[PDB]
Amino acid sequence: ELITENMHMKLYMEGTVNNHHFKCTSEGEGKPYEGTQTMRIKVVEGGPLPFAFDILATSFSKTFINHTQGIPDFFKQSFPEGFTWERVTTYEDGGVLTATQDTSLQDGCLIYNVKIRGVNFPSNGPVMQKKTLGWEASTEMLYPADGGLEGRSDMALKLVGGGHLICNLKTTYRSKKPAKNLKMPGVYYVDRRLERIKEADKETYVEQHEVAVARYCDLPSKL
Repeated sequence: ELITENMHMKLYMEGTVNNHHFKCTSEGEGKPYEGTQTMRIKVVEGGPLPFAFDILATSFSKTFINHTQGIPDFFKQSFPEGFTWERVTTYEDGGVLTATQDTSLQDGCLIYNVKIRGVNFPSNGPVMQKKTLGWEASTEMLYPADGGLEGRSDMALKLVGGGHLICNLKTTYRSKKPAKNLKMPGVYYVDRRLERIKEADKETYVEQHEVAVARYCDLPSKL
């Protein structure tokens, strides 16, 4: 009941990447049970950013994942209190983007607050040279650990000229609701696409869409 068929989102983000300070705000809507969502994002301080906006894409929403097969949904269960996430994204060319997030709910609106710290992005690498072209589809594996959920994913960033730069995501999701009141899932997987829909003014405005579906392994087992 707290999480309905159609929901809105509002976000505030601040941080630094290679010592460059910035702030973003965003507004969006989606369908939490269908796993679809759109964010319209503005860089409101420190624009235009000296790095590829793509490295911020995963920091803009776990309530909008279609949890199929009765998978207990840690995120939707966490309301009204909400949940937090803390992530480290490690790029294979050295860049490290750490992000911490709070998810709350007010007036049927999801409210996100994000803090970003990015360090060691190579100055001649595609992030700092802005030679990136968005993300391939990815799979996250989630599993219970110490009363929260851990997630892990490798993602591939498309590059001008056709190659890819890969990064690995390690995430800790923690509920603000007490353990008493939560049914934990076992190991499961979330497949997703994160797509750039529009950009304006050298990525000071960005529209991004995600579709995400959770599943167990659907393959036959001999055990």
